[PDB]
Amino acid sequence: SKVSVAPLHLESAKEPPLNTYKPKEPFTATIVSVESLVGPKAPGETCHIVIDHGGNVPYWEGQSYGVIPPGENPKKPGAPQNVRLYSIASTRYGDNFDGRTGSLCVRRAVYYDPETGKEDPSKNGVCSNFLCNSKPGDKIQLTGPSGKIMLLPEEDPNATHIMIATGTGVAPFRGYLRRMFMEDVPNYRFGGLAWLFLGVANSDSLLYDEEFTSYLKQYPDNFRYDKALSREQKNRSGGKMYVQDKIEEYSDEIFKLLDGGAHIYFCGLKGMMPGIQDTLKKVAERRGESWDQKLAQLKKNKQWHVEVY
Ligand SMILES: Cc1cc2nc3c(=O)[nH]c(=O)nc-3n(C[C@H](O)[C@H](O)[C@H](O)COP(=O)(O)OP(=O)(O)OC[C@H]3O[C@@H](n4cnc5c(N)ncnc54)[C@H](O)[C@@H]3O)c2cc1C
Repeated sequence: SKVSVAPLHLESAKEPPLNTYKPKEPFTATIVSVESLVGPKAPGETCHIVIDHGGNVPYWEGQSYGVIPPGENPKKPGAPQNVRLYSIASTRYGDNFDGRTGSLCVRRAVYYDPETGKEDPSKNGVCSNFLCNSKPGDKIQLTGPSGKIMLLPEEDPNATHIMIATGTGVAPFRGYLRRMFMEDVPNYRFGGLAWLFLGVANSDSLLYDEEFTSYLKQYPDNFRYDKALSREQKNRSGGKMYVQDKIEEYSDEIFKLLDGGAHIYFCGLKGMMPGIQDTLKKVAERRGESWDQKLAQLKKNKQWHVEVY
């Protein structure tokens, strides 16, 4: 049974909030918790950050928060750092089910000399390390929310949603899936098919795996979940197993769902897309279809949702 969430007045707004806080006057939020999401064999750290916004910075699932890390802009003396955007990984109610917190899924950007491996603090990512280094009680300059590309289409509560993530691109889908399956939201009762595909480097790099696996047991007729591990698995051609390769294992089912009106979403680092497009083109060709024409139709019908970075 679904978890009680409050306050239900978060369902009343008819439009998503946008730019509630702007960079010149951010909202000063407070860190609740920071935890690593990954095990010792992961190539780098990805963290889950819970942020208390006090109900002052509400959002809809699929939106992003901006964070302004501390310090001066190196390219602009006397001026703050540029905003960095992070897909919100929580529902509008947040991980405490109270409408006061939101969560981020943050990959630490670390520099290594391509020959020696030697680090250099001046070359680390500023905001990602700032966030993953944070501790309860620390203050965060929050902006936004922003973005509409990844809003969840709720007009059809029995729609099909095919969610394609790599790494931190899982973030919006954690929010979608909690709203679909975990939370007691009386005005959104999902009875369609949600299908999550997740590509990461290895088993230790999985993100929220226990949560997603539990949906298989709770909603076996409404949720599917497939994973790819690039460094621990190979595709049928004997390249590294990427999220495009798991899609190909379900070629027929996927194309049938798209033809029936399914939404398909892509999120994560933009390098994921070339290989996905290559696979989809080849799958279409094997079926005797033109991927160009299919993609044009999916775009025209508003079924195709991409937020990569
Ligand atoms: C819509 C959207 C959603 C996003 N969602 C997420 C998300 O959920 N999770 C997430 O982790 N990220 C996400 N991102 C990316 C995020 O916004 C940041 O770009 C990212 O976290 C890195 O920012 P940073 O401040 O750490 O790096 P920056 O300080 O901006 O540095 C960028 C890169 O340059 C490198 N670098 C800096 N100086 C040098 C140098 N001299 N030589 C070589 N390399 C150098 C850094 O190591 C880093 O790898 C999203 C982006 C967008 C647009």
